[PDB]
Amino acid sequence: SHMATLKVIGVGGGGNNAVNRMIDHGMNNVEFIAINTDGQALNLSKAESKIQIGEKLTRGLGAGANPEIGKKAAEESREQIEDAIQGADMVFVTSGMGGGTGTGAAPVVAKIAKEMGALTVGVVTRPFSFEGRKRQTQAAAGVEAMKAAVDTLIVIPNDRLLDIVDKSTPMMEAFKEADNVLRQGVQGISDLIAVSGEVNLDFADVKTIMSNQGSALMGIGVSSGENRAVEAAKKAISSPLLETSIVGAQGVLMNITGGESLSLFEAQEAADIVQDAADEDVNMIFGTVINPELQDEIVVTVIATGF
Ligand SMILES: Nc1nc2c(ncn2[C@@H]2O[C@H](COP(=O)(O)OP(=O)(O)O)[C@@H](O)[C@H]2O)c(=O)[nH]1
Ligand SMILES: [K+]
Repeated sequence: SHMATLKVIGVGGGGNNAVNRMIDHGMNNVEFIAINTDGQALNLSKAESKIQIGEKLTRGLGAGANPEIGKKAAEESREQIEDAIQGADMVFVTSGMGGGTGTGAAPVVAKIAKEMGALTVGVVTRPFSFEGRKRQTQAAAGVEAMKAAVDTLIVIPNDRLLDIVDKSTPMMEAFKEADNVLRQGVQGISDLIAVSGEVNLDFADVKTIMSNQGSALMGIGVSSGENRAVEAAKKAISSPLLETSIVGAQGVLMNITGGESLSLFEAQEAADIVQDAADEDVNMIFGTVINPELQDEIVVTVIATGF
């Protein structure tokens, strides 16, 4: 009966990069919106919906690292941003904090989306330490503004990308690894909404776990063979890229997809991995999907909140 309208919105350079790479990767049933002050970057966006903000302010340039320009640009294009969001049931706002457009404009976009009734998730990066202390301080203020404007917020410190590269990894490949946090969180929700589960979870459970919560973790894990349930759950909660780990979570939506071999015992093992790692008494919302096209693969999806 109900089919949730999901929109992913990139705000600023880094956010629009993410959107372009997610669109290249292929993702259906999601509307993408690109928002920027910088008209040069926007002309190259792959998104179906493009909103140039603050053209009277910047004359079509970026914000020159000034968050106040990004914020005033978003406020002045409020109506345009509302028109783009209208109809959304859920909005993901992604941006790199520390510059001028994303720092300043991404919390305004998030606010508008929450004010229109949408479940609003932010997925933002913090700058590398090598970008300097001022960039980090501006980013921190952006992160705080984002937290005040979203239902849930996922922060990716870009320094963590230095933990997963070797000395030759291309920068673009490291950036794709961070893109995965948003992409797989969105796909997980889209999949949860679209399939009926044998123990069914739907968009109302997502709203319950995510609405007005603060920090979150969104993770997916796939494994096969022996101990697949424990291994997939461990993968779902363990990302080296997250500021907010699973430790401390007090609400968890956990969906397990498997073939007809999916055992009750391994569903409990998987739930216990999450609960034990949270180190809290977790209020779990537990789902199960039987996909017979799967043989030996099991997929664990986790959304964690209540920190
Ligand atoms: N992970 C990642 N970080 C980015 C990317 N682009 C920019 N950043 C980071 O985002 C911050 C803000 O840059 P940018 O989004 O281009 O600035 P803005 O357009 O003024 O908001 C930078 O300081 C970098 O830390 C990207 O594609 N991926
Ligand atoms: K469902």
